[PDB]
Amino acid sequence: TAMEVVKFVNFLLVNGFQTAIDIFEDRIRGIDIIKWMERYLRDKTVMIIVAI
Amino acid sequence: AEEGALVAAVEPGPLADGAAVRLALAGEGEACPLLGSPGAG
Repeated sequence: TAMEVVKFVNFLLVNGFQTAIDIFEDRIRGIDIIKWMERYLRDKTVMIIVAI
Repeated sequence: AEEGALVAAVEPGPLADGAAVRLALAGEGEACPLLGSPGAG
């Protein structure tokens, strides 16, 4: 889904949603991948989109 | 004594109606992202 996910993320960003995805937050994710993931897993307010 | 009482039919008087409210999004688009940098030899 990587190719489609790029379009989906662009669509979300244009509509003003702050989408966190690995390919875009590469610099921050690079510091600590597991910490990066747990950042969005812990937060109850973050809506997680599952690309089936 | 047939004049004791009468049968009565009940109706709901003050009926009212209304339309459903639906939401829509105005306009759509997508700005392209940027990517890439050249390799070297």
